[PDB]
Amino acid sequence: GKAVIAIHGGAGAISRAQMSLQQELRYIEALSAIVETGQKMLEAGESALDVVTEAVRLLEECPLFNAGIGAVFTRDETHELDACVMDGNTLKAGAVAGVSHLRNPVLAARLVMEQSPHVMMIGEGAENFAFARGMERVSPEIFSTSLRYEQLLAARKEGA
Amino acid sequence: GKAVIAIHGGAGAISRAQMSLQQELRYIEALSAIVETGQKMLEAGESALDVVTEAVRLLEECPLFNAGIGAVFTRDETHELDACVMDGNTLKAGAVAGVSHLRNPVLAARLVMEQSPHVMMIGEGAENFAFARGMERVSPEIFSTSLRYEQLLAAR
Amino acid sequence: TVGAVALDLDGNLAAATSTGGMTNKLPGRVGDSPLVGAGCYANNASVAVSCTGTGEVFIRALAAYDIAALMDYGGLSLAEACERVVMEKLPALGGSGGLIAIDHEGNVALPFNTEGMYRAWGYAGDTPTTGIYRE
Amino acid sequence: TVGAVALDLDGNLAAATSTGGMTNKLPGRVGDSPLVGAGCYANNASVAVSCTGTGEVFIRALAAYDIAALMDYGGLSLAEACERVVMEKLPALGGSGGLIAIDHEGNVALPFNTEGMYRAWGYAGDTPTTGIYRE
Ligand SMILES: N[C@@H](CC(=O)O)C(=O)O
Ligand SMILES: N[C@@H](CC(=O)O)C(=O)O
Ligand SMILES: N[C@@H](CC(=O)O)C(=O)O
Ligand SMILES: N[C@@H](CC(=O)O)C(=O)O
Ligand SMILES: N[C@@H](CC(=O)O)C(=O)O
Ligand SMILES: [Ca+2]
Ligand SMILES: [Ca+2]
Ligand SMILES: [Ca+2]
Ligand SMILES: [Ca+2]
Ligand SMILES: [Ca+2]
Ligand SMILES: [Cl-]
Ligand code: NA
Ligand code: NA
Repeated sequence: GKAVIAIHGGAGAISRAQMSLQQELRYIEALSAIVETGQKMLEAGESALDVVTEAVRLLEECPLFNAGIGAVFTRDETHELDACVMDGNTLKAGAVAGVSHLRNPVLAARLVMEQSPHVMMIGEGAENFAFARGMERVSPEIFSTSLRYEQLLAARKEGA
Repeated sequence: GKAVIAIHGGAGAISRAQMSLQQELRYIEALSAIVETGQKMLEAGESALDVVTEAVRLLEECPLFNAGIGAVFTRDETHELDACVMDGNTLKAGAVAGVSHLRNPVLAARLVMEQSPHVMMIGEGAENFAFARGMERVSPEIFSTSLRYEQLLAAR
Repeated sequence: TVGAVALDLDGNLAAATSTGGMTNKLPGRVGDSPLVGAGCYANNASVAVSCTGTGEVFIRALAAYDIAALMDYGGLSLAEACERVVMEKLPALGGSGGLIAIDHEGNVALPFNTEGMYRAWGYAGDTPTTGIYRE
Repeated sequence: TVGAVALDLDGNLAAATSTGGMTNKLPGRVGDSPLVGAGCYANNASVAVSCTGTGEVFIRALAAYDIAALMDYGGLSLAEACERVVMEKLPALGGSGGLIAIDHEGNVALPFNTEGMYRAWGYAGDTPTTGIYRE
């Protein structure tokens, strides 16, 4: 089949009546720039694995989406991130969960896949593995956004 | 009813030339006692969920098996334990991974299934959740055996 | 949660998923996103899938792998498997959300049962399509 | 690794798995044992399964759910599905180990492709059977 990419930035109660066009266009513009990057990589002959990794890296970087920068908050007002990558050719996969000091969890997942005998790593173990293979140690505060803090608070309020 | 139980204590850790008859008998004795316990529970009308929980808890407690007491060692000479339990009637499941301060990971996994809105919890968050539900905190020292330590050295 | 699936010029499939999880989760909570077969899956012989939504239900239903298995063993098209999982099974189990999927033939599907799902797709060398809401 | 599967007098299936992992593992490593569909699965419509062996391969193959889906979707018996997964699919990926499994009709299977697997089984009201090596 023809080379193709799809991406998502999350499903949920995205309310048309509460949204403005200006708000929607920020999301549309981000999605279109990332999917076009992927399409161009595909056309240039990049691997599906590199294409999904880069798309997800860009979505992590974008504060609009709940991954990387822009992550939601736990009950304790902290961030704990998860990611997975799977290669359909070899059926190799890599994954991290519960990581707070890695900027791009999808890149750490790629490291688990390519540079370990393992499929999943968690927590400080995952962080330490990634650190030794080039990922810098960030503060979890870098992920924090007003948008997601407000959502935590609004969710707390419904709980009360 | 046509009730039945099966248990296992691991595949691939076994070799006939490296084992003794006395070691083999001990494994047979443990398996037989634990499966018997499970059968008797089933006969008495206990749920499949309670039976697999209790059987795995007993396998955890027995130092012959790599779960709970008798766990293998990581590269750093530590223990990090994982467990899962699942109910076929509801598809409810609970799991923990990377826990070092909970005596019976399968009991913690059952707590996750039954007393949280989650399916899987890891590490210190899983431990804190368990401690808050009344589960006891233990030293990871309690899991350590010479059998598994000597195996760590052999893998080096 | 975010994700991507692709089929490359060499005929290989891949999937990736990343997330911060669910708002107000207990510390230590792990959802479907990092679990192979639940939030992410790819196999050249079937499909690449990335999911988003109520993660606990996607774990219990093994949603991403279930797409593959419905195709591999159930004889379903990508469109049929996606409808069965997202529009029928997941809701019946009390889960909501969606996923993206591409099969080995280059078919694409972006099913969701929620009000919205931020999403985009495009064939190499063609103009992309983006969306937020249903239709 | 240890595990149990059961069918009770009410007709319900359950499974559980627990482990210390693999000797000399990197701290932070998670194998199949705690992952739904990989090392542990139960569904009244099909099967209860608990796995043991090279965990990474059981994750990549979603071994426990694959048994279930082969039976529920493919129509295979428990014995046929166990043979395919344990004796064909897992070895083709570099995987070794076994599993235990009970289906909704009370059939039990204890397949393994290794030199041994510590195991036991028994029907309520009957004498149990144990094993270590092939038989
Ligand atoms: N490679 C990038 C990002 C990272 O390490 O996380 C940097 O070093 O700035
Ligand atoms: N499925 C994600 C959350 C989401 O997609 O909104 C999780 O459970 O962690
Ligand atoms: N998957 C089977 C059956 C079907 O698709 O209906 C085949 O393609 O032959
Ligand atoms: N597997 C796809 C295409 C095919 O069978 O030829 C379907 O069942 O519709
Ligand atoms: N499957 C277990 C190891 C074992 O069963 O021996 C794991 O990978 O953690
Ligand atoms: Ca290529
Ligand atoms: Ca930097
Ligand atoms: Ca080529
Ligand atoms: Ca068909
Ligand atoms: Ca078909
Ligand atoms: Cl003797
Ligand atoms: Na982001
Ligand atoms: Na034990």
